[PDB]
This record gives sequence, C-alpha cells and structure tokens, in this order.
Amino acid sequence: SVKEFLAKAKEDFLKKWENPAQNTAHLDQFERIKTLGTGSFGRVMLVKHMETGNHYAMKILDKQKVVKLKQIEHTLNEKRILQAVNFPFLVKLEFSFKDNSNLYMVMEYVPGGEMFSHLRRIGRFSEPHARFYAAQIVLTFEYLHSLDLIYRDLKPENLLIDQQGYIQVTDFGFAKRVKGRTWTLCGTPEYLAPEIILSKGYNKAVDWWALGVLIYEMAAGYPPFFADQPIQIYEKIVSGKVRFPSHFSSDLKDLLRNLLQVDLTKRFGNLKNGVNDIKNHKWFATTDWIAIYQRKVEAPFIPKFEEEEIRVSINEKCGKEFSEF
Repeated sequence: SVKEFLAKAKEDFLKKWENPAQNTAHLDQFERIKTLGTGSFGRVMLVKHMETGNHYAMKILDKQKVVKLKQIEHTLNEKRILQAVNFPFLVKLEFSFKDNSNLYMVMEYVPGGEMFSHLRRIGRFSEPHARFYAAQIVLTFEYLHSLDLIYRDLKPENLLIDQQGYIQVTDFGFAKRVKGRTWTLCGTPEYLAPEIILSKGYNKAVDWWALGVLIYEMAAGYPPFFADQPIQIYEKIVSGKVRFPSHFSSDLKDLLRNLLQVDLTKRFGNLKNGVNDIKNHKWFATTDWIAIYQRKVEAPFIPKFEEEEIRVSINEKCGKEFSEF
C-alpha cells in the first residue's frame, strides 16, 4: 500500500510536472500584512488571500535581480518542482504568478527558523530528537526518489523547523528530475558523496549519503568531514574513514557506517529494498513512521519566532527569460 500510495503520488506529480500551472493568482487578490524579511531577490510578506481568508508567505522576486544574479534556471526549476509535488515535509507552493516586475511564490506560512541556527544554539540534538527529524527526511526522500527526483542540496540551512516542531525541506533550486545518472557538481562540500567529488557520475544515493552527514551533524553538533580548505574536506570524504563522538549509541554508529558508505553496492538506500533498509534499521526501531507522516507525534522542540509599496513597472521586464514561470 506504500507502493500504491507512491504510484498515485507519481501520477499526480507527472500531470503537474508536464503541464505546470501558471498565474494561479494575482497580486490584487492579496492583503499585505507584514514584511517578514528581505531576501536576495526581494521581500517575503505575510499576506491574506482576500477571497478565502487563508494566510500565506508571499515571496517577491525582482526579475531583473534574478537575471543579474544568474539565478533564472534555479528559480524556474524550483518553481516547476514545487507546483508539482505534495508531501507533509516539503515547503508548499500554494500559488504563483508574475507581473511586469516580479515573480511571486505564495508559500504556506511556516514561521520557525532554519536548522543550522537552531543546531548552533542548542549544541547538539539528543538521539531521539535527531531521529525524529531524520525520520521526516527519510519519508521525504522516499517520496522524491519515487518521482525520479534527486534533491542534492541536503544541508541544515535547507531544513526549516515549523511552528509544530516538524521539518520543512526548502530550496529546490538544485533538485533534478533524473532517470538514471547525472553529473553536475552542486551543493555544499561537507555534504557531498564521494562519487560527486570524483566526477564518476551519480544517482539518487547521493541524498542517502547526505542524510548520513546530516544525522551525524545533528547528533554530534558538527559534520563528520570538516576542514578549513575544501580540498581537505574532499580528501576526508573520499577516504571513507569516519570518526564518531564517544557518546554516539552503537545503533547510531552502525546506521551511519551504512549511510556514509563509499561503496554504492553497500550503501543504505541504494539497494534492492531501497529506503526500507533504513526504515528497518535498529536505530529507527522506536520510530512510528505512520504517526510521523500524519504529524501526530509531539515534537521534541517548538521554536520561538514601516511598510513600503510593491512598485509594479508599466513595462514588462525580462518577459522572455521567465516565459515558463
């Protein structure tokens, strides 16, 4: 039935992936409540859809700035992916549209902060706390991999902790729909699998390696392969040799040896049973997968967390570059 859940999820996905929804709202439909922050391409605003009452986080991206920063492909890709997927631990794109000046990504409003800064403050997560988060990433990758997506940007900064203490994976700029193998070097050095570094071509198992890195970092407070220079980071990754903190349970060490496995024919998540090798591992014995998916487990930690015009030019900017948006 997991099989049948995933098959239906793939049908929903392919439909939207092949014929992406465009201009599913317009700016005059939203009441502007508060600017939450200013990102690279423009502001993020709390808004309310005036026709329903639902509140959202609307990201505004100035098209000319996206072009200037050479982020057209990443922005288009992220949007195309986000409008086509649906899973409890993936940021939800509710509406998108564009006008003469801007692109708009109307996201579910999910206050809370990223995992990097939370981890820095807390120091390290206990093993139950780390397992709770890891379980959500496991289910999300099970979902994304079933759709032939490789996420390939897993790092703590890409994991929001929401108002319920659950994980939301954000930033699908690098994600690629890949049937088979691919070659592009992207992502943050610490989290890269050996086969990426050595330009061997790679598959979805790079996400399972990155999960290994994430779990270690969550539980240790620092990633397994670190150095001041990226070449020394690469050297460590390629060696395979991982040293564990002394407080790591025996079960955690074993899981991590199986995820941080250089040999692809032994790496958990890359074998005949796929994700189930990970889900059945002793470290996850106490994990109630269904309760996690249904958001019924109480989270170990609940985070605490002058208005200016949106000027729309009378001239369309960068129309052809963003045709697909």
